[PDB]
Amino acid sequence: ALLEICQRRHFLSGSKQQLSRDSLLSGCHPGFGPLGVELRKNLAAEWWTSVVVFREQVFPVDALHHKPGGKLRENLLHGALEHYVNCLDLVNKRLPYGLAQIGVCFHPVFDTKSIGEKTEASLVWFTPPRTSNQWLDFWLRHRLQWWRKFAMSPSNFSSSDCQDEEGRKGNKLYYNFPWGKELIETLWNLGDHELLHMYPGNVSKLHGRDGRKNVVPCVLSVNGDLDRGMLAYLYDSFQTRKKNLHRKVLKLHPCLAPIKVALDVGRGPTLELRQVCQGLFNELLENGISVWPGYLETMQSSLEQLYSKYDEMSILFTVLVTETTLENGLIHLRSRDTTMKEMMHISKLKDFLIKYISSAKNV
Amino acid sequence: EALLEICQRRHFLSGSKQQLSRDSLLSGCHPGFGPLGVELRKNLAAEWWTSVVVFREQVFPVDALHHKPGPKLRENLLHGALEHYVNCLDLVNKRLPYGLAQIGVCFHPVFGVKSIGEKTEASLVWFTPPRTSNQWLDFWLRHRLQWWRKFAMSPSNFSSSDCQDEEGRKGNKLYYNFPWGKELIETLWNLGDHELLHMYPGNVSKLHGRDGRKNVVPCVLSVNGDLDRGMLAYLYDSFQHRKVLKLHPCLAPIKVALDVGRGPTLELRQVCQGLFNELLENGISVWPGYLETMQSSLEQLYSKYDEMSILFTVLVTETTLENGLIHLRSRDTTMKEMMHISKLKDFLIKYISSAKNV
Amino acid sequence: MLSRGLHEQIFGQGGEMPGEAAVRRSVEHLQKHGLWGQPAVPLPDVELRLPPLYGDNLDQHFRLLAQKQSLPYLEAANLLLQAQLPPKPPAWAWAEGWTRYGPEGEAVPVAIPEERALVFAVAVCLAEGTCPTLAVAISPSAWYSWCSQRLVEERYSWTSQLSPADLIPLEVQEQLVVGHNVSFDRAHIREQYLIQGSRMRFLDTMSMHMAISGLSSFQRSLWIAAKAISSWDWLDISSVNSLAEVHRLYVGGPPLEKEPRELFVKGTMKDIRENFQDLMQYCAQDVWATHEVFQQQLPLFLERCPHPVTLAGMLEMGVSYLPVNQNWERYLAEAQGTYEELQREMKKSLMDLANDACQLLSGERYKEDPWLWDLEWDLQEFKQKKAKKVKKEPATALGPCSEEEEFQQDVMARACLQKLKGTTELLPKRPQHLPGHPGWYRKLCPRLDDPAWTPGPSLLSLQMRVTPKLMALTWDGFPLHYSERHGWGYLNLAKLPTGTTLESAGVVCPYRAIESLYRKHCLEPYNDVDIPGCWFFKLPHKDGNSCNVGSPFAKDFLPKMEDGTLQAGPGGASGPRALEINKMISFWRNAHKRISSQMVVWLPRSALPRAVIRHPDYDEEGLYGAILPQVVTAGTITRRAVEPTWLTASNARPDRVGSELKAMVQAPPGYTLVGADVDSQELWIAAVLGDAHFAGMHGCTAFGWMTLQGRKSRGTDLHSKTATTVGISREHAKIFNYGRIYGAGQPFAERLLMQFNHRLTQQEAAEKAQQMYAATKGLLRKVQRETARKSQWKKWEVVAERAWKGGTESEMFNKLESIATSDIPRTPVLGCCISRALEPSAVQEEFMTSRVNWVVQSSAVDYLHLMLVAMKWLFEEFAIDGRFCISIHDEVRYLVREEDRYRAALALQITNLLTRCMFAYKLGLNDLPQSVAFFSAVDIDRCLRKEVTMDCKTPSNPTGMERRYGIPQGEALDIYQIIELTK
DNA sequence: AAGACGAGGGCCAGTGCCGTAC
DNA sequence: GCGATACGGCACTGGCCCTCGTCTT
Ligand SMILES: Nc1ccn([C@H]2C[C@H](O)[C@@H](COP(=O)(O)OP(=O)(O)OP(=O)(O)O)O2)c(=O)n1
Ligand SMILES: [Mg+2]
Ligand SMILES: [Mg+2]
Repeated sequence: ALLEICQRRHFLSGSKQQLSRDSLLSGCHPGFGPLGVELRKNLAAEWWTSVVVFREQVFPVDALHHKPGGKLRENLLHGALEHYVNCLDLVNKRLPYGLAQIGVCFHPVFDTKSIGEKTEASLVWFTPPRTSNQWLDFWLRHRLQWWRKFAMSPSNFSSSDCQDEEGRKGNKLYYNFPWGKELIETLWNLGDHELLHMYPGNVSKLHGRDGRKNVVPCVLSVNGDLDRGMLAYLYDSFQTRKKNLHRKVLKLHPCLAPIKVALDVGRGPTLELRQVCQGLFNELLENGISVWPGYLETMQSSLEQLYSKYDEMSILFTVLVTETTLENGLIHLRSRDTTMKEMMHISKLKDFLIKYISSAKNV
Repeated sequence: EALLEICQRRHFLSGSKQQLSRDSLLSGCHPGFGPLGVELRKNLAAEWWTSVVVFREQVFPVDALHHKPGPKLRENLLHGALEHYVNCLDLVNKRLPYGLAQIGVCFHPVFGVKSIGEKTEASLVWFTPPRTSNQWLDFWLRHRLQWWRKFAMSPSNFSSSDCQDEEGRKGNKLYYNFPWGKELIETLWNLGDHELLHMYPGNVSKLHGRDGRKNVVPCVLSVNGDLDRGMLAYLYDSFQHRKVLKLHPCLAPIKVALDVGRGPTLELRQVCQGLFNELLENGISVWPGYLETMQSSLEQLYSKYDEMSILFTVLVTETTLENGLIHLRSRDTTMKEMMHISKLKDFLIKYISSAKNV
Repeated sequence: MLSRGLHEQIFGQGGEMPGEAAVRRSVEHLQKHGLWGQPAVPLPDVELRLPPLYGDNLDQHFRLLAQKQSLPYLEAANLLLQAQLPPKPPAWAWAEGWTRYGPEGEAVPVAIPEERALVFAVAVCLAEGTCPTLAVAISPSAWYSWCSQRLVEERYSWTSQLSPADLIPLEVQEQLVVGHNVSFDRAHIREQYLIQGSRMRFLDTMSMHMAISGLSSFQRSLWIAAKAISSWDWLDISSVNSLAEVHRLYVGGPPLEKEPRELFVKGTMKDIRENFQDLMQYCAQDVWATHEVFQQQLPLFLERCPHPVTLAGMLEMGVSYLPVNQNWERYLAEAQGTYEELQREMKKSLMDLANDACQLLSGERYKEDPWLWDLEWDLQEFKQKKAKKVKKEPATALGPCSEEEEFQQDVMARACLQKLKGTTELLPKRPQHLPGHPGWYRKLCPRLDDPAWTPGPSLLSLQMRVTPKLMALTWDGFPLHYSERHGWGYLNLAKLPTGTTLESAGVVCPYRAIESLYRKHCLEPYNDVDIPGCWFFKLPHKDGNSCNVGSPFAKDFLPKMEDGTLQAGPGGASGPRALEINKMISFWRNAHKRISSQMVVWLPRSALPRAVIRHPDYDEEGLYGAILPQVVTAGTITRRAVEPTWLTASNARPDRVGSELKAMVQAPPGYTLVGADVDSQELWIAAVLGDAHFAGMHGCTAFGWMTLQGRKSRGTDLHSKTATTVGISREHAKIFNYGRIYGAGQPFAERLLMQFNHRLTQQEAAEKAQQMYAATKGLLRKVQRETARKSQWKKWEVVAERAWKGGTESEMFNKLESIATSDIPRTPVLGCCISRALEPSAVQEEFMTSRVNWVVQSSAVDYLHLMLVAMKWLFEEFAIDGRFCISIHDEVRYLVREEDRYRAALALQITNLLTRCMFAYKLGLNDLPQSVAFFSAVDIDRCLRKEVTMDCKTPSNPTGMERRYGIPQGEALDIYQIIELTK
């Protein structure tokens, strides 16, 4: 409950003091900083990869923010439900099939009169009644698995089995914040009620081929708050006894980490073949890895200062270009997980970073 | 024309029968978007964010609220970027002129009763000293025009107009020829500090950034492009007895699709699943038509995959289970080729990478 | 009714055999022991019409059964024996299918080698297995060579079809296939995977070698070491189970050459075709050597194992069958997933600890760390050789704008970047591991040029030796350590000296942080060495340890991890959770290779019982198949089954990951498996060997009376009576008893019972000393007990009496030693003589325990064989479909069908009764007790498991997945007779 | 300029300890 | 005098051998 200063100093959040847990959990926050929206960006991308791309029968859906008939959408489930028939047509009535969409939703909140918005990643899984529960447990285990990685302590993420007011099964996902558990994702099994209500005339356009027979689809639904999730990983990244020596650093997963590497200039001052830093810069961004530029600086200070400055930004590696490297071709490298000086080659550094992220995606 | 109908049957746009007109498309009102159009917009936005991340020195991405902070929906994407100016000042260390880019769903009233339309626009607010604001505005003019030119099948279809007024000293507007009527695609204005000096008075001592041992309140450049109108632009730019959409390879939603030819066999599905996973492993969008269920004809299949702007169609026959050879088929040339299944990934990747030029 | 336990039997009218003097001795013994408080609880007698006996006794019954079951196979074996051999072909045919080589080795294309019997050895390319690639088989008539479909270069898809070798002939006797490790070859037979069948049985020369001249593993160790006064006499009379060695033993010809390149396991399919002829030749050499070995073994085995029950038993014990489905594949995927997840978490935490501890290198502050000061802490920065010159120092050698006119200056900086890049490469040679990081961290990382490279410090463990000392607090102390043993634990004043001095140069050690850590610990060499915990300064020596081995690392001390001492830090419940994770993946870690690679052939809808298709299950495009366990018929000792995976298969525990492996063998629709576990065998065996030795009746022993007195159902067995002392129920007490029978060593039983009961050593010692009453007593200078009434004498010549050794009172170890004394057969009953390497004639022998265990476990295995042949006899005689066997020593399960399950269970009960009556008859009397005649638990359900109720870990919901339930049995099955017309 | 001693890493079998079943 | 019959795993290690480096002729 004191890493907030690290979020203000290094903008993963707003510099406003009024950032209470209520203001963060309601979505009434003034907004996220560049590093924060980048972190959430990589988080949502990691969602999209491990939910939409690898798994077939799942297609993107674009739901509007409002209704043609003022209050906005509370959930982007219904907007996806409106796109059921056409998406049935593009799948040739082959269910199970799902529609996924990551969009901001607007929730009315009575602060004890306002309205708070928050980014939500939703997947609506149209699945036959015969295998509804199986897909529910499936998505439970898989979502919980997706959230239990990227974490330094996966024990904080939990799942709760719960029933509806009528009896419909469902599962909730929690993250153990320092003040208790908090809801981060919800999974429910909707017994084809809303689809039936949306199409009262001809229900024949709702029938989906289960295999040897066309059945009415049961509507599974999973909605994940990525703001509370980004905050969850934000808290999880930060460090707790008899360590005898402490350093301020948040350990975010290399995949979702906002800024991957940090390029600077050492020794210092050296003119004027420093345009090689530009080369390494464009080369790095060409491969799609985030690089912070340490060119125009006021420090000119202890290396511990910008090292801690980079550790507060969860920057994986710190590449240092010096005149000796200008001579031979071996720049410096300081890892975040293990603060240790290491020499390496340039293209070797590029491929090392690419292999680092790519393998980090793996086991 | 006959293009709006091949976007309905190929799921670029949402299902409509009355609000399918060009006027309803140009309007924010919808009948949202189809999966193909969504992926096209995501790739377009990705290339947009990529063509501004290469821009030195540093431009920080932000996100603005949609409703009113004091209680309503947003029209432009400027105010939210102006609210985070003083904060990002710390991150740029007040050192030089700097910008803030963001992509968001802004709204606009569309006129019985009158409704509200939505548009996903990409904006860039570039804070720059008054003495070097016009030059940088011309710079962004050229860079944006070239940005639209790269993925364009024809550079003559995109145009750049000049304008000015008493409120904005100099501005530029990017138009696109349809050619059913040139339409607004992007606006590039040079607003003074009056916009920023209205939300922070005072004591305005924070606003002025350092500019070579000099304190000066920065002039505000307003970049505002439309990705929906751009999507439609490239859709009309790709439309060419044949009916094939030749979207840019780096822009095309689905760039490859693989089916089977031999009668429904499990081994074919195994191999196809293999190629599926392999292609998806290297970030290559692949349409699975090997499900399938019948695989009726080949010509109408090719027509479908050409209306979906698929770069290459792959056919896995029974010979592939012997020699590994596979039936490739291009789109821009429609040349029925054959190549070993192992050298397909490298080919597609090299082909997409070969489209990287300016 | 009567004689303290008997049932209505027609196994002999006479009979007593009273032995009044012997029963007076027994009664007096049991009175002074003393047990004379009978419960008088008569078990319900069963009146059923027994199956027809063939006379005269049940001995000739089982004998004639075993003979009529193994007669055709013996005929075929004899056909292999008198086989006159045609020479090997000059060249092997490169054609798919079988190739017959008859006159002058001509190539005759054949689909199936029609022969009564043949030797067999299949080959399989491991590079893309497990599909057969080659095979050679010789016959009493001619030669045969089978090539697989791998003769044409294609991009094959292996889903294990019916591609294994075809060997069986169609009907619209009969077969015998011998081979070295024949089960593996059987696994590659096309027609063996079918639900029904089969006539073809198998004979294993390896198992046969084990029966004739086998040796224990302890013997194997010092047998291969040949490269305890008379312990090297059996060295040349026996051999290891290797084909080359067993051939060098039984044939004794020239040494057979083995493949020096190991091409079938080391090479691809490419380099196999290049050396096809040679590999075929080697395979032929193998089948030839195996043929010879078999020829020389069969009569030897027939001599050493004269009773046909062993033969037919070994015949049926080699055709096991495990039916499975897609649920197998799902099981593999889910289990491997869970394993990878838990391992990911563990390695994540450990690599985190290994990352945050790497920081205290700067500057030299690692010496203060009381855990991390033994290792390297190296700082390397090498290297370079000079080529640039000369004589000048190379170590030292705010404007606002908006310019873009230099559009191509970026390609200038790019070109400069590449041109700079290409010049440095020839400076270094080979990429070494990261020198910037300490050595302990280098070793704890994967190599850069490794195909399986993972970021950060990988290879963390659990059970490594660096990481536990890296984080854990140590038993109310500071440091852990290792040298000959890790931190001591589990498995009249004494004093020792102290010493501190300085010389150099050696690694500095710190002893303050330890004492301060102890201070912080109690904030909530001597003394505190016995029961408390502390660490000294230097030494290093024992100074108060109980275990004589050590334990790196503490991996099964959860009760000693969840009770305060010991704990870890940092910190919290991370320790016990880490131990939990280790315990969860303990099984799958040491087995996953054996289960994932556990191949399985799927039979299509073309070749499966259509009556099963008629059954309301398909199921939903589901795949049905099976796998043959691949079991060596006889592995020491005594001729017990040996199988890499299924015999060491974990049970249903909600803790272990792959614990469902046992219950993944699901019966096909319409079919169901019915099995049973003997309760108990070896105990009642020792009991009978006792009472039959002492007198005629079964309850004339102190130990033998308690065995046949307890009932497991709502009661208390002997194991359960020892487990409620207390006492720990129930497997632990079983280990204590069976360990007591084969050597209840005082310290062994000590640390064992103390490990299981968790109390203090003195009271425990009292308990042992009380339980040690059973083995007592026993027998110039000597133990003060002989045949003389008193030991003290003066110049008394009695070297002729010091030849008798025997314990007294409760137990009957004297009989087991009596079977362990005979220099000839030692086979009761039946009845097979084992090992020319343990037969005391020309052996020291000093291998006593192995031979006592040999006796009792042999009785157990002959029990097994008897059960097999008995079950087979009334399964073919009556209409009981599904005769496929799946046996695990004590337990045995048959794959019956849903409509013939109760009659099959009835067949199991009859079998058990007849076998018990056999063991009773071989020693007398034919009469037998009540609570031992019939089975108590008969499992009847789809998948095979332990208890009828089954929970599990990985699938979490067992019945959640497509499953059923089990049924206890019982007494309700004793109403369905063996006749078809029931109910 | 060629030859010889020495240091580092991969592949190998051997050994100690742990893990399961009966 | 004594747990017994197996079955495998991983961590660690001394040793053979190729490769690179580097001193030496
Ligand atoms: N640690 C062990 C376990 C078993 N056995 C032997 C003795 C047995 O008689 C035989 C069968 O093992 P069981 O586990 O079945 O022992 P029980 O027959 O006594 O148990 P139960 O009554 O449940 O059948 O294996 C052994 O020697 N050592
Ligand atoms: Mg038993
Ligand atoms: Mg048993």
